[PDB]
Amino acid sequence: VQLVESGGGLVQPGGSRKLSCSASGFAFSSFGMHWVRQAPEKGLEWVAYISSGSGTIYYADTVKGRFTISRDDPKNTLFLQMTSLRSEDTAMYYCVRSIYYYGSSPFDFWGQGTTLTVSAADIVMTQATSSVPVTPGESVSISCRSSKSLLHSNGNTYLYWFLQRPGQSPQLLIYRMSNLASGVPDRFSGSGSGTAFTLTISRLEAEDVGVYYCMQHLEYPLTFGAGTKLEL
Amino acid sequence: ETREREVFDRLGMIYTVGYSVSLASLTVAVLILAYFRRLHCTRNYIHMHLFLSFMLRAVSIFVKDAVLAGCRVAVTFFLYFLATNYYWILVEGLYLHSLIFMAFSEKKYLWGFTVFGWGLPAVFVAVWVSVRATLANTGCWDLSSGNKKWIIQVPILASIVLNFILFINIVRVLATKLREQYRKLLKSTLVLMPLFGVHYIVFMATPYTEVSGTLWQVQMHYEMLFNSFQGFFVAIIYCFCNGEVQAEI
Amino acid sequence: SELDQLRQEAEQLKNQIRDARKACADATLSQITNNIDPVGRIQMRTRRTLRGHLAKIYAMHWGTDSRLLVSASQDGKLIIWDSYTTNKVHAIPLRSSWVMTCAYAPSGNYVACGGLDNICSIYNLKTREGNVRVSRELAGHTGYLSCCRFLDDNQIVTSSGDTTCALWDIETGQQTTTFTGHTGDVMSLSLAPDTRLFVSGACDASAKLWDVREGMCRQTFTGHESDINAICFFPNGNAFATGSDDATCRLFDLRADQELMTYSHDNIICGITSVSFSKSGRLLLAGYDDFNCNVWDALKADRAGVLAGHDNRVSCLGVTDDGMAVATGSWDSFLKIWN
Amino acid sequence: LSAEDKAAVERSKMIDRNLREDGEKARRELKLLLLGTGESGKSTFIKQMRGIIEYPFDLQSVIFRMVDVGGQRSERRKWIHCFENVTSIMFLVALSEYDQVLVESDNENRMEESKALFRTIITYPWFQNSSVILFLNKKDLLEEKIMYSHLVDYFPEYDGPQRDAQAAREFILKMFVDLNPDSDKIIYSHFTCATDTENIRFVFAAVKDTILQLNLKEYNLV
Amino acid sequence: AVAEIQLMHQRAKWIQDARRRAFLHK
Amino acid sequence: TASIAQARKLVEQLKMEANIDRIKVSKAAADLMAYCEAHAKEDPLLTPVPASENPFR
Repeated sequence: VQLVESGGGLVQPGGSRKLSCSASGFAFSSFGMHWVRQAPEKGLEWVAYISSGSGTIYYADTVKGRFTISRDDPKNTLFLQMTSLRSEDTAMYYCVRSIYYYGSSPFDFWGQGTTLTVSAADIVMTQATSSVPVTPGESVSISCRSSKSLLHSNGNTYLYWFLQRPGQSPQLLIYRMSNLASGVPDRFSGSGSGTAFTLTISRLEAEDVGVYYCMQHLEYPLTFGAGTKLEL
Repeated sequence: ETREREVFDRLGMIYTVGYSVSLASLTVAVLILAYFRRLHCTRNYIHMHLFLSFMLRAVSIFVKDAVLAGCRVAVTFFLYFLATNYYWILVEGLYLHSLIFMAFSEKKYLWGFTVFGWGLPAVFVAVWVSVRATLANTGCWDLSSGNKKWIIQVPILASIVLNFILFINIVRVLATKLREQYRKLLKSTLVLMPLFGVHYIVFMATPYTEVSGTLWQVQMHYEMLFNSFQGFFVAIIYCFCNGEVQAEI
Repeated sequence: SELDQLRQEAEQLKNQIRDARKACADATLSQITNNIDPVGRIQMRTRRTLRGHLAKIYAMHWGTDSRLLVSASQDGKLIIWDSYTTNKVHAIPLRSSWVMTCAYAPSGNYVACGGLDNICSIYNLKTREGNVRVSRELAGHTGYLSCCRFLDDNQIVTSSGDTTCALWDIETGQQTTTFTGHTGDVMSLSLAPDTRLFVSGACDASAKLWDVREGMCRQTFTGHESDINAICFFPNGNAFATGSDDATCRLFDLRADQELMTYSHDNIICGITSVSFSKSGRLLLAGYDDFNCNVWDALKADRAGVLAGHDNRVSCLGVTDDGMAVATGSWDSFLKIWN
Repeated sequence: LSAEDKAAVERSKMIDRNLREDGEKARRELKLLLLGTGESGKSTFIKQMRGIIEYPFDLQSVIFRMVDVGGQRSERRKWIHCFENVTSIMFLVALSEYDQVLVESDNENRMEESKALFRTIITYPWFQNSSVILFLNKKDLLEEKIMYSHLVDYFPEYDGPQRDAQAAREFILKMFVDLNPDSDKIIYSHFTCATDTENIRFVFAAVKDTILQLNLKEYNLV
Repeated sequence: AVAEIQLMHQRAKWIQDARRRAFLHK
Repeated sequence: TASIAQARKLVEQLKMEANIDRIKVSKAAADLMAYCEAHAKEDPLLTPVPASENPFR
């Protein structure tokens, strides 16, 4: 399972480019694919998504229309042809896979990412805390707030917690705010109401140093959060 | 202005009562075919579509009779519905000369002929424009026989002709196979003719006949009684007495 | 004279066991359950119709979560339905489209299938590749498969047509324990709610208890006149209900080693294909071949309701872990979830 | 319907589409059961084309893609429900049973056992409208044995002209077809040997006749 | 030719003649 | 040889099935009654649940 993405260097204010994402390790047809970017010294931001069979495609409000994302099932590659590039879109673009069924684990893999530098009514999640000093071997809680209740009538509360270790691709810790994804130790645990959320890390170690990002997945605007810095 | 007015009134009488019987006799068949999922196949789906064609033609002819511009929609709708039933008859014929004789293609024909039965006549009805609004469009295009209305009778006359050839070929093939008693062949012929549309294979061509003529009288009283009652001659032999629906009704 | 000497001893043992069983029956189930209120007309409606199959449905198993149910059909597809939304989470393809069994693991990670190819295939659901692929094809039977049940994620108890049942270890693929003692084709097995005992019923009109820990029979239950085509287990683990082919279900008690009540009616002439209990044990959901899903009261030995609605015969029943719903699959490529 | 529910619905619809695609690509195929012992080594059809032992063929270009399904070695009353929709049944009988010996100590007959199996299969409730193609194998062996080995062992009326080597075939046909008492079943028959090539053409012809007869029966023409 | 088409056509023709040929109303 | 082995196995199995103590039918029926009336309120089939709590509504 590996999703390496490449095809971006430096683009002039005003140019255009297409981003390539070669995937090998699973079945592409049954897997939807997202696109998430993060500006330097900033947070994660959603870009687009394409579903299985290229049925439903969504784009972010801030980049609506100017972006196009296409799926190439036979060659197992994803594309994102950037149009009308600006200097404010400079970020690190990731490939995030997602499958949706009962008991699924959306956003269970993130690629290494690609860099692109350009020369000069949504559910906005709130993360008041910025940095927290935590000792290695002690408990710590990270909280983020949502403007709108995240409890659909189906009974499932939607909130995804992510971890970005320094210089590494983000990983999925908890999906739907109560279920722990594969490859994560049992210390992580999420709980809260339909508006306020928490994450009770039990025994923090050197592998728990990074930025925690909370995510909303009820509307299509899948607004992420500012994040919380963790320090020793 | 003679008692031919009474002739027309009676001619209406028979075809009104015929379509009144046919509407219910085909609605019951459609309901029993749709509600009962057991009696489902490509053949029964084509049967349901043809029953709907008969019902729509009956409704349209009743609406046109009630009517006698906005009348132009009614006239062309009646023409399209009559064509769609006369063409679903040919669609049924083409299934059988394929089901048993000659020719799977299950997606084809069930879907392939849908386009043919409803779509192909409609195409000609749509082609009946740039002429309807070009010549003699004084009222609702009431078809005053302006010699500009053969685009609707040629495809239908072709549909009847192909049905006759299909009927002849199928009965010729079946009679030899049956004979390698003879009442079985007669029963098959009498139970296949109403659906194959051979009951109007005869009286199929004339430039046009004056009402005073006896040929006109017999032709009209034949093709407005056998056609108008050709709902009780198909529903009763393909919904109630066929062999499968009766047992599982 | 070895055969002559041993047959007399065997007959003596059988007669002694029969006499002990007769003496150990103070009364019957009716004599103690005749003073209780009737269950009433338990009528349920088709809440959902999981209609996505093509050929006949041969078996069905629920999950621990009471949400996902697997359906095995001779078309060759193992659809993992979602009961609350009539969705299709997975469509597991089959190597050989001759399947009579399907087991859903307690953890929900594995699905079992098996049939005339004498091979039970364990299908992995949770894989990093996003697809459902075989994990271990278990082979060694010389006959067709009849019922597979998961003990845990690593052991599967399998009853086949080679007069044998078996405990398999999936990781190594070896038959850790082989079970013998049936004079006929084993047709269905049930697992006690402790993963320690399991009962099977063969065509020899006998039901046999087995201890999977050791591998020997514990009791033999007889009394049926025809083949046993289904078998279930009481929730409390001290009784089990036998589906037959002579139109009579039975309630064979474990400790009593006898039959407590026979649910037979003069009208019914078909057989019982699957038998499943309810959470409280009051209802004995039996699936008859005459396009019916008769509901038998399990204490008064009396009628309780009819769940008609299937065109062909019912071949699988299932009552959820919480007892909320009863699912029925028939040979019309249909699945209905009553309530 | 949240985002997860909508995506699950899309996945379910794709699964339904794939199921329909496999179903429409499986109705074209035709199933052909194969019972009988003694002369069941039919590898000719597999060579020409290319528990349960399926041996798919390919006849008439890609129009017909048949599937054969062999037998098993357990009780024959619970494995038979599966083969209820077979478009044909192939029964193979060895003609070298004119002078036959049983495998067990009875040593009574082999064709008589085959005849009893044929009667059980024909009269089976599941195969009530399924044609029974019959492939009387071992032709040259019988042509030699009815002179050398014996002559009409059973002899109820069998083989009056025993040396004719044709009255025996006629009587065998009559005995095997008498077990079919209904007009809804056509017992096709064809003698064949190892040095033969028209062994699957007969299967194709019988399959076509069965398909057209079933279409007529489902209709009302005949 | 189709009869019902003919029937409607001749109905229209008779209606038209009732005002073009039956002018002796006055 | 081979045939008598099945007889010996049957004799051993019959002896094993014989060497066991059996409880009375009355006790088994009483225990089944107790369990069957001690879980009636939790069975959504014998006693139907309200439509609000029914997940198949």
